[PDB]
Amino acid sequence: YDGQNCKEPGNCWENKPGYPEKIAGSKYDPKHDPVELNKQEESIKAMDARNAKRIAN
Amino acid sequence: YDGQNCKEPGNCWENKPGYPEKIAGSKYDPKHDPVELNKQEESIKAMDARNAKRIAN
Amino acid sequence: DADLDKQVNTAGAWPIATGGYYSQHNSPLAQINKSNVKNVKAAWSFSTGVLNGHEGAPLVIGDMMYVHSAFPNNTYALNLNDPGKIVWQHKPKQDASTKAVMCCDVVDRGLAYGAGQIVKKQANGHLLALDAKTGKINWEVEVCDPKVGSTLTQAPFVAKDTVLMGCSGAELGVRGAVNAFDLKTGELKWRAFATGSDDSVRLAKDFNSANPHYGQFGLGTKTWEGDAWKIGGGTNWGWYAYDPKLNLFYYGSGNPAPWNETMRPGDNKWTMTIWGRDLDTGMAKWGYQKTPHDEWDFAGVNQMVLTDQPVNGKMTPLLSHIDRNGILYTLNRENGNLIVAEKVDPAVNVFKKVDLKTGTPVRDPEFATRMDHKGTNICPSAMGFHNQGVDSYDPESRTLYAGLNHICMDWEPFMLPYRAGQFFVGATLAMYPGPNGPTKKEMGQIRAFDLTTGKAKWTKWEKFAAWGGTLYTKGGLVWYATLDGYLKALDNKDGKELWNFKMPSGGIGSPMTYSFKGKQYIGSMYGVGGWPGVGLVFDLTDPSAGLGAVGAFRELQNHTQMGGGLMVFSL
Amino acid sequence: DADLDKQVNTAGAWPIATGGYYSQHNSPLAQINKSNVKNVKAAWSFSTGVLNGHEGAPLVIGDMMYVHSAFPNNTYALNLNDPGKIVWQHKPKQDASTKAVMCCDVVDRGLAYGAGQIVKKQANGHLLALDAKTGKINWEVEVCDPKVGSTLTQAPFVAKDTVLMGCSGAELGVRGAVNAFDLKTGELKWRAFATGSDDSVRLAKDFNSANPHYGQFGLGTKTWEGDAWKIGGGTNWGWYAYDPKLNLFYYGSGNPAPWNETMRPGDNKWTMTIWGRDLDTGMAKWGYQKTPHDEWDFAGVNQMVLTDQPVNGKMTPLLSHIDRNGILYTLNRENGNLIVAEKVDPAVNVFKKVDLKTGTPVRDPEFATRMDHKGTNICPSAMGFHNQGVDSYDPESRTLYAGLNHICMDWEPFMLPYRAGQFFVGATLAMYPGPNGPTKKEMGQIRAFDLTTGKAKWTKWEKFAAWGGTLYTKGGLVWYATLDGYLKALDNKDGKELWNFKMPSGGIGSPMTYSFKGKQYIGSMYGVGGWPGVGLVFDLTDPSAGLGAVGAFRELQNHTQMGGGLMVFSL
Ligand SMILES: O=C(O)c1cc(C(=O)O)c2c(n1)C(=O)C(=O)c1cc(C(=O)O)[nH]c1-2
Ligand SMILES: O=C(O)c1cc(C(=O)O)c2c(n1)C(=O)C(=O)c1cc(C(=O)O)[nH]c1-2
Ligand SMILES: [Ca+2]
Ligand SMILES: [Ca+2]
Repeated sequence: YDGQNCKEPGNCWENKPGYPEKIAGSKYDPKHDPVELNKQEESIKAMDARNAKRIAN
Repeated sequence: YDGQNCKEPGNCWENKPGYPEKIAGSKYDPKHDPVELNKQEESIKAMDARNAKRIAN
Repeated sequence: DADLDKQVNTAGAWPIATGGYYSQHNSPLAQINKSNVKNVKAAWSFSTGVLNGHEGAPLVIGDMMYVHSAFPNNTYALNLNDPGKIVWQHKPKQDASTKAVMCCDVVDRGLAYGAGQIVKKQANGHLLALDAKTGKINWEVEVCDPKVGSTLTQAPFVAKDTVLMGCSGAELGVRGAVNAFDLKTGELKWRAFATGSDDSVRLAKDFNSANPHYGQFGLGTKTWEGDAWKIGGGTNWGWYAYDPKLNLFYYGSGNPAPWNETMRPGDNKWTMTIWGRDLDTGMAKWGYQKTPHDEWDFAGVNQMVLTDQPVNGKMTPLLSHIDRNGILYTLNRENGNLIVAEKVDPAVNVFKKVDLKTGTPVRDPEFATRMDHKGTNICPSAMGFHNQGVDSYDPESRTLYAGLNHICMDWEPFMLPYRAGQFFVGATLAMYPGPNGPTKKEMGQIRAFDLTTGKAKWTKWEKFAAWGGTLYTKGGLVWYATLDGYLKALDNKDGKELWNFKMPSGGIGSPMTYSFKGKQYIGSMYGVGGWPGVGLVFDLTDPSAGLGAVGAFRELQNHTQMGGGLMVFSL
Repeated sequence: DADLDKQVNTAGAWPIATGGYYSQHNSPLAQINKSNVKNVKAAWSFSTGVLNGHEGAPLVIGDMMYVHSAFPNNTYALNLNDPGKIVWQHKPKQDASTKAVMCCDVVDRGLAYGAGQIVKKQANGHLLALDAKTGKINWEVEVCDPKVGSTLTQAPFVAKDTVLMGCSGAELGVRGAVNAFDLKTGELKWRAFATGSDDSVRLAKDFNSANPHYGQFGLGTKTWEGDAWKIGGGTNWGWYAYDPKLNLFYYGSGNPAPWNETMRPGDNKWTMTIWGRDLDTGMAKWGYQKTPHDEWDFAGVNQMVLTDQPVNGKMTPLLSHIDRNGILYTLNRENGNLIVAEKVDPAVNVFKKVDLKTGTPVRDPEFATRMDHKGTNICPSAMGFHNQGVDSYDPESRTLYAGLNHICMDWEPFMLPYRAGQFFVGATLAMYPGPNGPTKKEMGQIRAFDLTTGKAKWTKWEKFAAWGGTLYTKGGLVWYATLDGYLKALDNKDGKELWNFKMPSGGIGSPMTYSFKGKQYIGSMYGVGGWPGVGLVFDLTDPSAGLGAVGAFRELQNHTQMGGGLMVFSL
């Protein structure tokens, strides 16, 4: 993996020898919790609502 | 009470007009708990004991 | 806005943290020069009453000076006619738990000014506009949410009627974004994320039309596995630059999360990217990813310096930038064309070089990072060969005076889960001096560069990293503060030290200058902290603590203690 | 001891906080003088990394300088060859609860030196002797118990082979006592209380034989009702003086507790007393009670200044002292004969005067305090017309330059119980500027006195109280720091201000001086606090809070913020 072999323009990542092409199912599977992954989006939604409410008044 | 009337040398205190000569039993009685009054003495005794065992070593 | 422009065009004023829209951080004031600098002495001083790292520098508008502290982010206004009197002050009330989610000390890089207002933020995510004369609050809005690990540290940036602000928190998996607010009302105009769909990233129809090999559409999700981009980092907490003529603002997006590269296969776009965006729509005209699939925490948020110089015999509008990865970049700021990509020091070993044709770094496997492996002698370290410092440019000799770090590292990642509000790093580090110092112990350098060739002119070594940056003044002087507590002035021709003064504590901001009643003054914050001072600031002894910084800076506490204030100097 | 005497006789050294055994706080160094003081500039600076009030001043022994901070009481040793390097430091680990029993900010008035050791205390009551060269602890002992409200703030005093140390805490009913320890082992030699039996107070057989009317035996208990003397205060937290020839040391005992005068009828001896004790045995040779039955918290711990001047054409061994009660006292330090007792300012109204024959103040009932009554326009206020400041004396013109306070008050007591470890004040105050300031707003004065007549020569008014004191140098200069942040130098002849510099924060200590490599340096701590700054330091807004100080100093925060450090100046 020298960064010079690109599948398509702007996408040149390759797995290093000894590592999988996809980590899902592998021993490196992060197994992220969908609920935790969505907390930032929900936080921003609430926040934008509070801001809009302030500007209005 | 101008401080110039002394009962004996070095003791010139006088009660101010309208105030008791002795406060015990009056409405200005502090009613100090004798237990609390002795805590400093007890603290010093314990402290001096600890210092003594330090100089001992 | 027009008000800011007026101040910018007023001699002796300092209304912008980086010295101006082009962020050259220089000054035409030449009262103090090579011949008399030896006579410079302390004029007056001011304590903030706060400890921890004091980054950034004050602003000077008219007869007023505005000083800012570290968390809880206090603002003080002083009229230069009598520095002994505080005209007005704003002292925020913030929950102490805000500090628990700040990665690298509770720092604040400064205030901004526009439309007769002092634009100021708080670590807890609030952004405010205060009347410059009275301190009255005009508006206050929320920008970041500490509950999910998002905080504010960078200085806001004002251009036309827009305020640019970006949250920090990549070390906690915060998905980065540059937020734009109306200068007059505080209303959100738009938000441009660093990862995700092209819509959320806000890419123009002709995005990278001049360099399609940089990549164009769909990469914000395509270069990630699954929804990993949602907690993919890319926060921008550095500095901006702006070209009024092209109406384009520039900045760099940060590192991808977590630091454990094995947990996020893919180029991870668009983190580590130099952007060229339209100020009014936020649409990106061009974007160049400097470090595909980061493996070293080379957060690409460093200063963008705009200059106009002859390239190949023709005057060209350029953008220069020294990244954490140790590469000095110079691009055409109009289209994103890559012109220069040179190593700032030969010790850089993560890349054999950057290929100008492919536009990508030629990686050296010997210095990569990956699970179940401990990389050793990797240069630069995560602190980079350049961090948040603000450098200066001399338009006459066409030279950039860079404050660099000479630190390398050992690195090994580890698996860990993501929990909103908790750190999401996943790597254990050991940091130490680079191999090129005179006695192999030096970690700092002030190095002059030619931005069109990327070649160095001279070098001055420092015991500790040159964290704050440099200021250049027409008198032919290069000013900078050191972590051990000195403000120094160098001959811009050969880097010879001509003057210095021992401040109360180390400085981690860059010096500024201004004139009052025909007299030139140099100002510098003091109060050590930031990443280099975490060990000293939080009483850490574990060498690997402080994300590996503690071990590297173990001696700092034998040279300085905490502080917080400003010192001003003059003839 | 012999080592201290050697340092005392070394030109350019500063081994004693008050400037010498006589505590005249002056210096023969004259490199800086009236003709060139305008050219003085900042040499270097040092931050302690701690906030709150920074009292006292550093010590200079040979090429070494020793700096101390406020709580947690850190000690830093610097080799003057390179102020940028901390040679060794001692950072105590103390329980944060210690701060809750400290009445007037978490201050520390300084270090002492003897037998090649740095004698240093900690707020929590421990006293230590550290090797001056390495910082190694030679011994450590307990002196005060915070659990009963006793803490340490004053500077230790070394004379011969003895270390003098007194606990603070009269506002919490602590019974005062001066403790004497062995300089080499830290072993307790003796202890002389301020109240109680003659044995506990330690009175010599010929106690006050020259002035029997001052009172003699049995007064430690007779001037109290019941066991009230067990919690009657008398703490000595001020400064000492010592006469080698007579082998007598001098100091003043503090105020009786509680502040509520109605709760403790009697002269309350021996609180508020000027003592003359034998160093080896601690037995008092004489003792003069300045304020019998205190009703205003005029803690009598202020500086004792020993001088030898002609009294009626006859050279006489004198002792001068300016008490909180606003009276300037000058006595014969051999026998205790009262020679002078004049008001430092005509605004003093608590006493019509001090009768030189009866030796007692002629009290004015109109300005007394008592239960069920609000006393108003009482001068001086509890902060006194003079507090912990250390003044200076010029041997040539025979003049004392005092830093005074011009503050008065309203006062009303209230009943309260005594509980070990809890405050035992019992009074509500309101403080404000005295009546004689030029614009009636000034609260500070620098006033020159003749100690044999008690008359003033000149006066310089200051916006805020002159809390730290003054330093006199043979070049004909009076140096002092102000609460608003300035270090100033005055022509000692007429008080004309010749030079000043705006430090980062207000100073509450007295300046010191020393020479290194043939150059004279002036040093001053900075960092506002102490009683005057409690409002600022603890963010108090209630004018009655801070025992009345908050309201009086409400404007201080508009001139300065907290800080903590040292600034050094020279030509
Ligand atoms: O990823 C981020 O959001 C983030 C934020 C910050 C910050 O805002 O202080 C730093 C960093 N990363 C870290 O990469 C870094 O090198 C750093 C140094 C400093 C500093 O002020 O000294 N902050 C930060
Ligand atoms: O009665 C005592 O023990 C006691 C202690 C202290 C101290 O040690 O700080 C002060 C006082 N009283 C108080 O009377 C006073 O005026 C005062 C001012 C200060 C200061 O450092 O500014 N401390 C003290
Ligand atoms: Ca980062
Ligand atoms: Ca007191």
